[PDB]
Amino acid sequence: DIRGVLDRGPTFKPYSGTAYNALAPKGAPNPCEWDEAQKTHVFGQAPYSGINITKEGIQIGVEGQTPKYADKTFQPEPQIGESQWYETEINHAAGRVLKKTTPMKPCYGSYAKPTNENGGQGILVKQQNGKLESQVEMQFFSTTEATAGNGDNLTPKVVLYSEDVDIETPDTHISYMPTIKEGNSRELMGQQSMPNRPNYIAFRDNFIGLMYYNSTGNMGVLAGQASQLNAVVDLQDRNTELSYQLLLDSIGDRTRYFSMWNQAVDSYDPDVRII
Amino acid sequence: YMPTIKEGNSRELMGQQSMPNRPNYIAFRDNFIGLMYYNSTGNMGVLAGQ
Amino acid sequence: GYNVAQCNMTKDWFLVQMLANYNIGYQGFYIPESYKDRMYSFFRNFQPMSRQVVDDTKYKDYQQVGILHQHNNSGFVGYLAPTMREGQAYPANFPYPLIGKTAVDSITQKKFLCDRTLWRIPFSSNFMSMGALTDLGQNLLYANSAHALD
Amino acid sequence: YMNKRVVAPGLVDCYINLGARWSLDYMDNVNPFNHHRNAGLRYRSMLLGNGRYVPFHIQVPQKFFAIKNLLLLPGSYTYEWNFRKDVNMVLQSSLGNDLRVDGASIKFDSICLYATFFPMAHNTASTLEAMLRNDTNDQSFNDYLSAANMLYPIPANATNVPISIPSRNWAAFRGWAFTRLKTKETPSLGSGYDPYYTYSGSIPYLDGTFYLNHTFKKVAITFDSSVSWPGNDRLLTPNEFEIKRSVDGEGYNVAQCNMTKDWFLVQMLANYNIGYQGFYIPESYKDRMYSFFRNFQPMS
Amino acid sequence: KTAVDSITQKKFLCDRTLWRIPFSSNFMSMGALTDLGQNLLYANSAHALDMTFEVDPMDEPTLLYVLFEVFDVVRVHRPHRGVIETVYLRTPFSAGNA
Amino acid sequence: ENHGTEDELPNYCFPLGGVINTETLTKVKPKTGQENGWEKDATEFSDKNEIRVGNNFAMEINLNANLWRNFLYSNIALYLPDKLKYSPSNVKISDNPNTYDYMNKRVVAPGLVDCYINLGARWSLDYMDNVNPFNHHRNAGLRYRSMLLGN
Amino acid sequence: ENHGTEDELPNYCFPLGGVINTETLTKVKPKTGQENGWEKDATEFSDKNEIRVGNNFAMEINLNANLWRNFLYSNIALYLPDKLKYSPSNVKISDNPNTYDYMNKRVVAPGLVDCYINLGARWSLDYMDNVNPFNHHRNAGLRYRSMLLGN
Ligand SMILES: [Ca+2]
Repeated sequence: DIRGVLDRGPTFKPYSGTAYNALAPKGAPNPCEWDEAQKTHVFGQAPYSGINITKEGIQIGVEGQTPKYADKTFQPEPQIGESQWYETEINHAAGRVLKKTTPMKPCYGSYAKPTNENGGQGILVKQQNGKLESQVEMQFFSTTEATAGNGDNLTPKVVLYSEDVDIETPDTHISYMPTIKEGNSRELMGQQSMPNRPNYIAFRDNFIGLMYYNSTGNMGVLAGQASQLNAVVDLQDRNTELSYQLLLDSIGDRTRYFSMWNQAVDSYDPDVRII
Repeated sequence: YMPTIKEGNSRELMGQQSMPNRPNYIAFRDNFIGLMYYNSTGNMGVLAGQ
Repeated sequence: GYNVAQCNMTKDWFLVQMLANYNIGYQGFYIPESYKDRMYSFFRNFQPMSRQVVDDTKYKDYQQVGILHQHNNSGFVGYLAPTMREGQAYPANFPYPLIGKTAVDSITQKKFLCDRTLWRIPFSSNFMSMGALTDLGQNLLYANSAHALD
Repeated sequence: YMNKRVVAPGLVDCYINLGARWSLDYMDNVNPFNHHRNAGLRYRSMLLGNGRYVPFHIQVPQKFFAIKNLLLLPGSYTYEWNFRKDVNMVLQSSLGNDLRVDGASIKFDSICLYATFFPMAHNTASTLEAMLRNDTNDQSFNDYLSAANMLYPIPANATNVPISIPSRNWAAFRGWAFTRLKTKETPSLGSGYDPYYTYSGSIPYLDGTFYLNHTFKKVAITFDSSVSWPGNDRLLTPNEFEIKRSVDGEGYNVAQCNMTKDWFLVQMLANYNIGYQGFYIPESYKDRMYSFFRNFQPMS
Repeated sequence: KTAVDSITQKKFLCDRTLWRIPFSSNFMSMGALTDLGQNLLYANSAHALDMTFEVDPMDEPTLLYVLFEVFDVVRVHRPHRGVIETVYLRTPFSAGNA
Repeated sequence: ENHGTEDELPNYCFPLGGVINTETLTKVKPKTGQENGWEKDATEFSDKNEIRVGNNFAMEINLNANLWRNFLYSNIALYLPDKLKYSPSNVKISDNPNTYDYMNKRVVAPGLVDCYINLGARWSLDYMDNVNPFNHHRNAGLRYRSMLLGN
Repeated sequence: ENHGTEDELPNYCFPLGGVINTETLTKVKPKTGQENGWEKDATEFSDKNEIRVGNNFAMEINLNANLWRNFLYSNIALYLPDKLKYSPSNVKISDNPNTYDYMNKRVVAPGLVDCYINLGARWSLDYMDNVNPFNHHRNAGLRYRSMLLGN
């Protein structure tokens, strides 16, 4: 009987494909925003329907007569939108986006640790006064043409929240880098991602190699207690292993598997080798 | 998804969606279990000489 | 460490079942022959299962995310319903990665599964099936006296 | 290196060898047991669980033949054994990445031993002991494989390999059995540990998976510089066995394969004593998994 | 109706298995101890051996793995309490100086 | 046998970039002092920012139904008694009813056999009872014999 | 036994006519005896021809993921214990927790089970251990018996 601690390594990938927004097309970029020349451009989206915007925020509900506004930590949720399919009029949409600090990656296989029970993600920082707090900003947009007129209204139409999250790809790699120029730039949006190859790891069949065999350097000993006369003699040109193998083969059916001895048989697929 | 709560016909609707019903089989059991009484003093079977 | 077969079962019960259904075990273990192992037997219907899961305490960033805020496949499928698609795109938040260079400390859970069979316990002196009757069924101590069962 | 490289899908697309039961060339000499569809391998990997950090608890059987089934008798004895810790040996991969570099590890906490007895009646046990002690009732044991094993190097692009055996008695022989192995794959035993060895496929020389037997050409045997065993003018080509022919001008191939008749005949005989009364598919029981006829594949 | 002129290629695969060669006068498995061994015992002689292998070429170092099927047995004797003696024997290729 | 198809979900597609019908817009900042004020900021944010509103484009498809349809069709259809086909229109055809051409250029309407034939019932079609089921195209033995000779 | 899916290649559905987005153009020929320069030639060519510049437009999908997702939702999720489902909105359902209607018109969030659960680990869900795995719609024997009486 053996008990112990095993660390399979940082390259243990037992599944085909990846497990993060697998449905997403293999080219669609995340809502991002980058720098050019010397200004800033934004690529974004806004699925949520609102009611009325203000410099204070975006209305979500009504408590009595006081308007209610979204919590900047986790609203609006990215997976909430209008259900009706036939398009209609909307005037107070909102969305989320990542600031230029965090590097850009495709939507394929994109992860970010949640940082509050509500479910939002956002890099906490240590506030100047001893505490921890988030840092989000709000941006407002109105129609272009609607800027060729007195500020008679200029009412903002679309609201974005900007964020920064520690994105990382745990299982996929870039399959196309258009240009070696590092940093955030307009080129990088052409990149595409591919999942890593599957890769298993385990104990061998019947635990081959776990215990020493056929080596006078470390031969095992079974003996009478007082006599201390070795009862086992081993030679080094006898491969004990191909042995258990074929013997098991015969005196039974290897096709089946058993757990107690980890009894399983290495075997390929009959339709891979021959096409 | 029934966008509204009223009835008749109203733009409101024309936006619904449909969904198939779950499958459901019904037939006799294996070896007709329960088709003949057993171990029931109310309905003991009889095989005897006339 | 009384667990065996890499399941959550003690050795003794495994031995008892193997004996009571195959007279096998006093001389090792192996795979019983097919014709001695019918459909409702023990061995054919024994499946051990095990997994790893995130550790609530030892990991210091554990955050219980309810169902109402798991936004994997954010903008490409409905919300808490099989209905039409919605939502925008945005990196996800679930589930934690158990692999790769940034794995999170985990714990293990094991169990087994067994069906189409009832647990059997033979009334022998040493549990070995040795005939349509038993030795213990004939000894006077249990055959010429009275007893209560608990 | 094996995960970031890339290969154009034009090599093998839906317009390759159409309608032909055939296998690609470069794939023949690459072991197919290194894959992600080895049902045994995926079973064994899943059985530990999908995580990365695992406490494990196993029981390892004893396999030495000389003490496999020996019936011990009362008294005290000492039992001492060893175990490896080299992560690259005990662990099996699916690609061939040397796990030492990648940084896998294993550690042992405690070892325990178990044993089972029989509640046999005491007087009967004593009688059985005494009877078993008389020297006319010793214990005999024979290994299953029971052969001598030799390895000979073969350099790159070689075509000929001669081997020699100095003069010796040959009482009670049984015969030959050969196969081939791909260097970088085979390990190098004989010491506590080795380096200079990176890979992880499926040690073939040590488990069964064998996969290049599709490329030998001819084997010749001589005794004392004059005898062409088995001689006495039996085979189609008396001097030696020629397994597969490249160019045939006389029709010596069978089963539409490129294998000479004689080799088929010899293999059938030595497997099932079948062939002096025609041919026919051997029954299941006399043809186990590792048999010959189970693993015969002709392609064209 | 516009096919090109073609040639054919044939081959075979036999993974998982070992070519073998029995030692008899008829290649038939007629028992554990084949006749030719007994006949050599009759002769009471000694001889040398040569073998030659010709293989397909490969662009990689390789090994040739050869098994000589032989006899090998162990007999175990237990005279007293808490003692055990054993005798090995492997033929033809023996291993002991006594 | 016909249990229908398991298609209780949609398989919408999407556009290559995830968004195509985007719309331009411009930065808006709250005017200082007076409340509800607004004005334009063009110092840092570029004049033109592309943004989508609402959901994104997508095209629906039903997979399992298509797979089944295709199959049933193929097989059972293109093998019903001839009394159920009809010649093509304004295309050259053969006249001998036993050649390759005649068996190839004939056409047969899928409506005869589709994914709604005697649903939930284990059954075989009457027209096929008196037609050889070995002259099909899955005689694994026939396929093997054809392959072994070559392609 | 969730191995994941093989989706290393994309699957693109193309427009029906090959291309759709296209501009018009006009014939041009070199102007002789000038080392450069060009002139219109509508003598024998239409002055307005169709041409598309760049790669054609086509939408993407992911197949194996969707198939596996449909299978998981269809054959597992619906059978979860009633305690985890929730009532629908604005639809009448019966009160008896046993009738066919009440089971049919309930609804269960697909997010509970999808292709991102227990990846790589052969495992059975705790909520399903104590649910009978025999009252099920893929049970071969029961299906056979139901068919055998017709449909
Ligand atoms: Ca134009």
